[PDB]
Parts: sequence; C-alpha cells; structure tokens
Amino acid sequence: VQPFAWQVASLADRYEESFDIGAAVEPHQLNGRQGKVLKHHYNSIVAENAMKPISLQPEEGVFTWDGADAIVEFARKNNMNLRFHTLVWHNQVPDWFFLDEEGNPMVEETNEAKRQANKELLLERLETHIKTVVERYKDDVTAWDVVNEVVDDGTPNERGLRESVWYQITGDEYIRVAFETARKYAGEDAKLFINDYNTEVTPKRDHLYNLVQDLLADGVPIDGVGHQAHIQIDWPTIDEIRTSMEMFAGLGLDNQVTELDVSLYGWPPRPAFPTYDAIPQERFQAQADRYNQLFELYEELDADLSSVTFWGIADNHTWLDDRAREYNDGVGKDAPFVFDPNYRVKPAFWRIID
Ligand SMILES: [Mg+2]
Ligand code: NA
Repeated sequence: VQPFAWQVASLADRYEESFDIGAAVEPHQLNGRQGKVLKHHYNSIVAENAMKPISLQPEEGVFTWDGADAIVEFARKNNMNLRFHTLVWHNQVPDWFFLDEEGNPMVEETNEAKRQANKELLLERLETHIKTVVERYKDDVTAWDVVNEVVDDGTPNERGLRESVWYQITGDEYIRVAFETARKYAGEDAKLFINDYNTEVTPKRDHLYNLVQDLLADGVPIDGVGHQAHIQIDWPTIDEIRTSMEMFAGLGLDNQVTELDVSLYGWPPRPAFPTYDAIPQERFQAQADRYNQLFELYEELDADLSSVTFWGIADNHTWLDDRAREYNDGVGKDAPFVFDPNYRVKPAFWRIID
C-alpha cells in the first residue's frame, strides 16, 4: 500500500528549476482530497471546461463567470500560475456565434456579399469575446491558449488547416484576429499559445510548423506552442516528442505541455480493462518507465519548456474513461496519472520525483 500524495515530495518543488507542474481542474474539485493534492504538488492550474467559450458566453452579452472565477480564486489563494483554456475552439463554443443577423447559419449563405458581411460579423463577435475575457483575467493568466486545435489531422487543404465552421466562414483570419486581439488587450508581456494534439506526428506537426512560420512572417504575435500530449505508453516515441519541441524552439517559440495523460491503451483504446482493480501491475510499471523517460526528456529540454500540465489530478477523474467506454461497449477504465483514485502514489510517481 502506497503513501498518500500529500506525504511525498512536491513535484512543483522537484521541477522548480525546469518548469511549472500543473493540473486541469473543475470548480467542484478545489476542496477535499483534490484540493489537498493540488496545494501539495502543483504550482499551476487550468480549467478543464469552465473557461471554454460556451462556458463563458453561452448567449450574446450574457457572461457566466462563476465557475471560472472560482478556479482563478483558488489559483490566487495558493500562489499558482494559470493557463487560460481557451479563447477559440470549434467545440464547446456557442451556436449563436455562427448565426447571421436573420438567425440562419452562416455556412448556408451563398451570396458572396452576405458571406463577407457574415465573416466581418463573426470576427467582430470573436474580438468582443476575447476583449471581455482578457480584460477580466489578464492579471491572473500566465499563458493563453488563444486558439485550440486549428490544424487538421489530414491534408484537406494545402496548409493542413482544420475546416471547421471558423475556417469555412473566415479562412485563417480567425486565427490572426485571435492572436492580434489577445496581444492588444492582454499587453506585450502576455504569453500567447497555439495549442494542439498530435504535435509530434507528421503531417500535422509540419502543417503546424508552417502555420506558425507563416503567421510569424506576417507579424502575428505567437509566443509558444502547446503540446496537448494525449499520448500512449509506446506512442509517440521520445525522439518524435523531442524533434517537435526542438523545431518550435528553433522558431524562437516557447513550448508547454498542456494536457498530458499517459493512457494504458492504444488508439482506439481497446481492449480496455472493465474496472480499475482489473488493471494489472505490469501496466502501471510500463507506465512508470514511460513517465520516467518523458520527464528526463522534459528536463533535458527545460531551456525551451516552461510548463508541464497533466489533464487531471488523480485516476478518479479522467476524460480518457469516456473514450474507453465508447470503444468497449460502455465499460472501461483508464489510469493516466501518477496518483491513483484514492490519491495514493503510483509507481510512476517515484520514477519522476527521483
Ligand atoms: Mg526519473
Ligand atoms: Na524552463
């Protein structure tokens, strides 16, 4: 039986010369056993859901700040840094954004002059949203996910841009405007990130690289790349992760690991173990080895890596469970962290604290 997280060495203290150690949180997790773990180990947090666009402006002019504010207050109370996730995404984003003045979806418009008017209207809505949120949180936020997941996994166009509703209506302009507007209101010292998953694998990595270089060439203010790092035990390789970070560092950009979890399964995540107890020890040991290697790499690259955030706290709450259940007939349990569901340490904890 392993000791509780609050009886072992602080991970934030361990990594204080190298990078922040962060966790994704929900407002209901800032008390009790999760609050205890968070205060002991982490010096950074991010909102899992409460700061996404639909969570902040669910209808036009109506802002819902309470969940977000609760997360900011916790960060402030405990001297934590704060990532803002996220100003722009194609999911968890309110429908009203993309309706024209008559109330119909902008993608349905065919008349060229009305499409141009719709584009202008959407970019204006984007600016007001960004302005309002940034004005509220600029003094608390230490890194912004300005845009999230705007690069595609395939090659639908030559630039590899995701053809979401944002792209369909504005092309790449929404990305430009998001960074320009964030810089404008948050000030020159705000750290502006483009965040994405599979930043380690081609062709996506190269599309992202090319995007960043294009935008930099046009003077668009991008300070860093967010590597979601939703990874597996054997995939991606240590070298693929290294090469990605080194590429972006080479452009003068900061790297952050933003949503790290180490799944016990492949993609798709099957076969999955039906419960936490059914998970065999080898999986935790294999995961410990993986975590060791990751964090040695992270330390090696610490001149170009400022923060490492896990997409959760302990194994009792992870979006990876939803995924497991989805490909295993409604039953499955993943275990991605260094703390187990009872907040006791796992083998991976020892292997990254040493
Ligand atoms: Mg180690
Ligand atoms: Na660093």
